[PDB]
Amino acid sequence: KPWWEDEWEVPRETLKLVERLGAGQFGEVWMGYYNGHTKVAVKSLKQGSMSPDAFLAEANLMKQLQHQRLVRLYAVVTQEPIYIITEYMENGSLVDFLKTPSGIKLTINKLLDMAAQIAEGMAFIEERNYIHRDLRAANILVSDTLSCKIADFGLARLIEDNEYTAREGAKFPIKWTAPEAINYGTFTIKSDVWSFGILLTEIVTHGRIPYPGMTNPEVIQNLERGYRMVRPDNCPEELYQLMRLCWKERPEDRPTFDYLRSVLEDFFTAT
Ligand SMILES: COc1cc(Nc2nc(N[C@@H]3CCCC[C@@H]3N)n3nc(-c4cccc(O)c4)nc3c2C(N)=O)cc(OC)c1
Repeated sequence: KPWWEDEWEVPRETLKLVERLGAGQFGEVWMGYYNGHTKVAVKSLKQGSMSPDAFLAEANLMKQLQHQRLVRLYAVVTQEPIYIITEYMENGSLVDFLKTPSGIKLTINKLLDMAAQIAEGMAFIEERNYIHRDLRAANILVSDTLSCKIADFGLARLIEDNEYTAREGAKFPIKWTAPEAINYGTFTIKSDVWSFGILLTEIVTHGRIPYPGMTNPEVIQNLERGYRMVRPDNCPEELYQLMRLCWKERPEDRPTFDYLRSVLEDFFTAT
């Protein structure tokens, strides 16, 4: 649909960039206001750093993935500089939040609460036949009411035939990414389920890097022996055995996200 008919297209005048939250190779992320009053986040594409089509493809995918537990597309500005405008999350990234004075005070109960919110969001993506491919606490955003939403759909894909295969020269964080995806470039909703397992260690350890003390190839060697991540400090055994389910050798043996959600809601109301 063309910009002059696109319901998501907004005039650049409607936007006011106030505070810069982040800067990178491909652009910036700002806190701003839309029409004066509505706090928004504005993702800024650095002219030349990457194709506008590639940049905008994320927005188009978000048009299709609307849910309360997913960070919502607000608008676009499709003339340079290109903007993707989104729902603003006041407490920022989960990995950061968990380290603040407030994050630090969270009881294990509230931790399992958030973990369930994240699983509920992924359960939506699962039913829509999408995958995320970058599921990790840095890509979970937290709201002013200590609410969690999925974000960063740059790598997300619609899955026609069960499986997305990437180029054999493509790279992924080895600690968050399922063996089959690292090894064969084959991604599935069950690959996200594996990432979810890792994300759980990040929650219970308040944002610590997974596999304490291990390099990437040590992590690969161990997994192949049949070992999984060592029990994190202060991790309920129930939660750890749930991470274990997420890390099963065969993708199809890994639980669904709806299952993971129901289980986490039980742990939550038990504590
Ligand atoms: C400084 O960290 C704060 C961030 C935020 N808020 C946000 N930060 C980010 N990116 C950050 C990059 C560097 C630090 C880590 C963050 N992730 N994204 N990024 C998005 C976003 C991601 C992918 C696609 C898209 O369209 C938007 N939305 C957001 C977003 C939001 N929707 O509010 C709020 C704060 O207040 C206390 C502190």
